[PDB]
Amino acid sequence: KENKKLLCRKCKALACYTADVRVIEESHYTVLGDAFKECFVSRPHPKPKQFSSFEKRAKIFCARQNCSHDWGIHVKYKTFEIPVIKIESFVVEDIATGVQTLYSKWKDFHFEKIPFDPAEM
Amino acid sequence: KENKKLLCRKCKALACYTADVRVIEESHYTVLGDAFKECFVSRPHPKPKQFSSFEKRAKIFCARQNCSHDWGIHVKYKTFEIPVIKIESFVVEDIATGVQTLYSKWKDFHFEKIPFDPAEM
RNA sequence: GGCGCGCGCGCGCC
RNA sequence: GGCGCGCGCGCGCC
Ligand SMILES: [Zn+2]
Ligand SMILES: [Zn+2]
Repeated sequence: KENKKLLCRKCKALACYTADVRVIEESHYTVLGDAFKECFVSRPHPKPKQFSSFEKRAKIFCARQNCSHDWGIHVKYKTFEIPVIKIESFVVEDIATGVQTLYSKWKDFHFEKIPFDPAEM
Repeated sequence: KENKKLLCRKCKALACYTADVRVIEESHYTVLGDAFKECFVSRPHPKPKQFSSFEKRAKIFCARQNCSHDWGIHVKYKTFEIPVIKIESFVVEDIATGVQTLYSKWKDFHFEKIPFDPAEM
């Protein structure tokens, strides 16, 4: 499907394109590349936890000046440390139309969901 | 689906039975008979209104003096002056067992919902 | 995160 | 009464 842009629900800054998105265990979403790294800052999770395949360690936020909108978490997965985002904190913008959409749950946003991959990393 | 007793949620007093209840226009619950009239007291309605075919004429409360728990309102439905109750002010007691259930909305409470019938007065 | 839920206050309509 | 919604707090498992 059409590649799309995820912008902070709050400031509207560009976070990533679904192109760089990956799915884990069909329900957890993360973003590839250092580029996405410069886009958020993480911070010690007040109530870390271990569930399924992760150790929820940090809480992440939009890395821009006066927004710091909670974008989700940062976790240890296998031997990787990675961000796991929640579609609710972003706005999906269609590239060829500008149309924007607010999703609350990932199941509702139907785009090409490529499973997370070790090889790539 | 059996006959249950309705009890004032706050003081536990007997208000009425489910066999006496009747549903007006699928959303409002009144009570037939004199017994139920010996159970509540009416008082001026703080801010009368007028929704659909009803007109708020008063607030009704549990009769037991030391209780006075709000049970709902009293309205004019067509040519009738009748009490309209909200299950949330009551405790539904199963007659055989004593088992009591707290509901906040009438839709969640499943029993034989006999419709208001003018013939019955 | 994902899933589900509880609570507090605010608003509108019939 | 009944229904729809907004904002914010918290809980559980996995
Ligand atoms: Zn932002
Ligand atoms: Zn009472």
